Amino acid sequence: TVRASGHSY
Amino acid sequence: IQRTPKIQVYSRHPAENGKSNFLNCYVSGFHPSDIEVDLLKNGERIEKVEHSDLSFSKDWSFYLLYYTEFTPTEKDEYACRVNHVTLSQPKIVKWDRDM
Amino acid sequence: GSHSMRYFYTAMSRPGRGEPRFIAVGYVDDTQFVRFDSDAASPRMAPRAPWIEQEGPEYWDRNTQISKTNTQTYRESLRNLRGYYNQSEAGSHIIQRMYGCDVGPDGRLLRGYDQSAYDGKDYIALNEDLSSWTAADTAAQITQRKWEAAREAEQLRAYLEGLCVEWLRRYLENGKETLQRADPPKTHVTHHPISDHEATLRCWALGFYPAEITLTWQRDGEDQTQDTELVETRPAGDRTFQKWAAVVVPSGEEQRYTCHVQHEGLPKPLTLRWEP
Repeated sequence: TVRASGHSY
Repeated sequence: IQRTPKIQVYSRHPAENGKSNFLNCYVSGFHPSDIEVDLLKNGERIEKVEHSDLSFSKDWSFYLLYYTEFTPTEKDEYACRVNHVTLSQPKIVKWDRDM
Repeated sequence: GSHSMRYFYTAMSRPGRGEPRFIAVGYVDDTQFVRFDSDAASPRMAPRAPWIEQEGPEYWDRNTQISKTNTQTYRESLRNLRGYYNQSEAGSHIIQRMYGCDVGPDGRLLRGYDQSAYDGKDYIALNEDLSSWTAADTAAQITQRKWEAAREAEQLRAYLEGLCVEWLRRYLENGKETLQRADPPKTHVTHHPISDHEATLRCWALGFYPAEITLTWQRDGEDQTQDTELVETRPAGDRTFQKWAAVVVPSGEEQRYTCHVQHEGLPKPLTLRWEP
């Protein structure tokens, strides 16, 4: 399952 | 900085005239990801050709598999035509039926 | 043996041709099992392997929502990186990311990965300690300071030691009849004369899974590394892979050459010669 949406670059 | 596609043309199973099979054109090692790939039967583009979802290798270069069902014959000549920003003109690679 | 799960994200701008496209694919070992494409008529995380189909609605809705959020986050990230490199609004650029975990035969975490690239060059990578960063240049240092300030490494580590390992073990059990089955290569050697002086010996391997394989030619028991034309391993379309190695030999010396094949599907490594 995908990782939770992270911080923008 | 850009990388030109590697191209391999081959059949899923060993080719036998009159027997259904799959013709593969595998393009890899390229960057960026926009690429145009057609399969040719005696020079003309084959209509309903599928391809894999876009993914990439450890060095970040991209790869895709284009394929279609086909029945090889002694007559019919097959090939793959690839266009990419690194190429002045489309590259055509013929299906080599033994090597 | 050991196993891996990886997710590959590609985010691509295309100025004048709409908003940047975001694609995600997931793999276990060499088996793709999900995909997402923000260009799809109805974007959602979708199955690409039969053993994932049994997952329920909560799974598909969570994976779809995160990917849709990712579509927006990667669009903003592409705008950010264009600024970091003083780049024009007219060019097309790519962020790529790959992350995931390796586990050993007992399902224990071997290591985790999270690496990003920008236009095909290393940009920023989480270190093997899952706690610190390696930025490739002063642009990626800006990302690193943002991510340290947000405690990103701690969130990545929780996922890499938590969900990634747990779900990988779950996939390997649900797909055991394929994911945990190694198919050995079918092998043979061919002989194509070039002249009266030399011929090509080509050593073939077909129908194997996974893709990892070792094909080598020896002459009088010595590896012909510099002299072997190795082709890139290629997919057959039925989950299996194909490969060949070729060497040019003097006519009449064919029996001094042996092809050696190592693959985890094989009871024992194979030694092959040309049988006329």
